[PDB]
This record gives sequence, C-alpha cells and structure tokens, in this order.
Amino acid sequence: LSEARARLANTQGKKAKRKAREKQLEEARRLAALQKRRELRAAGIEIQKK
Amino acid sequence: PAHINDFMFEQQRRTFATYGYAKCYLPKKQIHVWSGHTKGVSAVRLFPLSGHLLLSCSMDCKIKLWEVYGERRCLRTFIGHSKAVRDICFNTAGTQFLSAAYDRYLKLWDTETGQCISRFTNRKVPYCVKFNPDEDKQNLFVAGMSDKKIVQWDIRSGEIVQEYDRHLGAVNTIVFVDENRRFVSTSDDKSLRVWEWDIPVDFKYIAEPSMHSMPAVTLSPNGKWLACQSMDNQILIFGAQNRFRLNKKKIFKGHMVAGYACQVDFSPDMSYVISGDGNGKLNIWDWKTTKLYSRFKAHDKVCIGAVWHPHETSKVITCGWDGLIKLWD
RNA sequence: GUAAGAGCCUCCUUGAUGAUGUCAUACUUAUG
Repeated sequence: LSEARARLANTQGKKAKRKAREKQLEEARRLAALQKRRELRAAGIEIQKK
Repeated sequence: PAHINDFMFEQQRRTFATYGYAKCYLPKKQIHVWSGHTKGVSAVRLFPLSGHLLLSCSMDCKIKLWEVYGERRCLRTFIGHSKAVRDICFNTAGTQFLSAAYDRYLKLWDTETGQCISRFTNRKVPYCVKFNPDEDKQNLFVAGMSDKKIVQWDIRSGEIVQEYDRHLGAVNTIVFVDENRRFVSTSDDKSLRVWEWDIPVDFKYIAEPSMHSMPAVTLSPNGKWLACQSMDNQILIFGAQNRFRLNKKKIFKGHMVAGYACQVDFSPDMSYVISGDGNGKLNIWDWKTTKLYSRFKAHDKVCIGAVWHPHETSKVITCGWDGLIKLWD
C-alpha cells in the first residue's frame, strides 16, 4: 500500500523518470566536463573549441 | 534601345581605344613552502618513507625537487618534461619516480641522483599515474588515460603491462588497495568502479549518477573506509569493500568544490579529515564525530590541495594552492 | 528481442555516530 501510494505520486511516468535521470546525469556530466575543462583552461592556454 | 549594328562599331572602336567624343584541534599556518613557481601547482608529492622530501609539480612543465621538513629549504631542480605534468608518482623506496605529462608522455624521473630517470610516451594523454603497491618489485605502474581504460604499464621490461576498460568514461584517478586484487578506479563518467587489475578483468562498477567526477579520492590508513569528495561539494565516505554491502562509510558535507580536483587530506588519529576548498579556503573537518571541524581560510588563491604528516600523533598538515603552497601546523 | 542519440578516427557564519551473517517476502536477466 505504501508503494502503491508512492507509485500514485510516481504517476509522472517512465518518460519523466528518464527525463529526470537525463537532467541529473546531464548536469553531472556538464559539471565534470566543465569542471576539468575549467581546471585545464586555468593552467594551460592550449585548448580546442567545443 | 539603340541599333545593334551601331553597337558593333562602338565595340570595334572600343577595342581600338577610340576616345573621340565628336574540544577540537586548531592548527595554524606553520611556514610557507620552499621556493615556489609562478604557474599553478600541477601535483603535490612527498617522500613516503622519509616525509621530509616533497616533490612539487607545477604547470611550468618543470619538476621541482623540494626538501621541506626541518631546516626549511627545498631540494633541487628537475627538467626534461616535454609539457606540463598531468600527474606525478614515485617508487616505494623514493629513489625512483614516474611522471605523467599532458604531452601524452610518461617520463620516469630519478631524484636522489640529482637528475631524472628516462623519457617515455603513451597512446593518449595520461589522466592518472600511480605506483604499484604490494610487491616491492612493481615493474608496472597503475595509470589511466583519456582512452577511458585503466592500464598498468610495465616499465623496466621496455614495454607496458596491460590495459583494461572498466567504464566508457575517461578514468580520472586510480588508487590500488592493499589486497592487490582490486584497485579503486574513479572516472569522468562519475561512476566509481573498483577494478580487478592484475587480471585483465576489473572488479565492479557503482554509482554512475552520483559522485560527480573525482575531485577528491582517498582511503583511511586502516583501510576500513575510503572517502571521496564530489564536485557538488559533497564528500561521500564509502565504507570499504569486503562484505555483501562492501561500500558506504558515511556522509560528510560542508566543503567547497569549484570543479578543480583537490588533494584530500586528513588527520589519521581516527579523528579528523581536512581538505581544500574550491574558493581557496582551508577546509578543516572532524570526521569520526560524523561532523566536521571548522572552515579557516588560508590561501588567497584557489586551493590545489593539502597533505598530512606521518601517523604517530597530531603533528601538522601541509597545504598548497594555485601559484603558491603553504604548510600549516 | 530494437527503432533513436554522443565525442575521441585585496577580507567570513545557526555543530544529531561506526565494523562480526543466515530464513517468509519485493524487483531486475535474450541461460528452460
């Protein structure tokens, strides 16, 4: 019953679930890629463009 | 419109050129680091057995040999690196060292002799360089590169060791455990994956949508837990793995992560953990109390990392930042 | 059991703990 009510609050669906996992995973991948990119840009001046 | 016959005579005259118009410890800053470099510090190394000799790596692409502890002055200068060193490493005895250069050139360095060891290269730019624990021979070193495959490299044999891909993400760092049957591998995919290494097969992968990048990765001297500070400024302490669970220590927050990888520090009294902050402040943490200690700003620039003394009792903790380094008591 | 996508060929902040393994039960596999 608790999982049934939690599933009722989960009615957003697997599409919104994959959108949330894609938003958190995309934000983490952008924070890591922009992270290390900022660490490399702060030291060396040699970098390509996007 | 005019006549076409008149235009032919006008063109014929034009070709003829006719122009006719007719209760917590409160450590304080002890002394500044020996010498220094204008460029930001690339890596922070030290002698494992002695602890007095510290090898400072800077973005200037020149390995700085430093004598540090006591009668404070550095060691000597070390050159021969093609480009800025991406990672630093040293042997178990300390007389030998390894270098990871962003030129994609891994060059071993002899130190005590006054000059380096030899220049080597790899396939891609190595993102991690670490010595092999356990057996004191260690002809191979555990390393990683942008190729997203953790690879040990045999050196004294003239060629490398082996390459194994744990995850599709580029390996940020690799730290081998004492069991020698597994090596913690942190990758840019954010998934922390232990890897069985000496065997071409790895170990296991965990937590891809968590532990953002690998800003800090460290393990307790007792080996009971290994904590990793994450780019959300969220320090995730993982209980070390021998178990059905085989993970998960605790949660430690309060740090600051600007996205640059910071060297994790601790006081291994079974007491404290201290690391740098992304804003440059000195992050002091009480650990065994499940809560930290205090945040004391030290460096004026972005904090690169910090180091600690050997394990006897409370002594002192070194620190370093971009462009300068400062040791604290 | 599979349509799609990605890139590498010069100055600050409100303090709640942890390590000894086994059953009924829930979910995820193209190995029946």
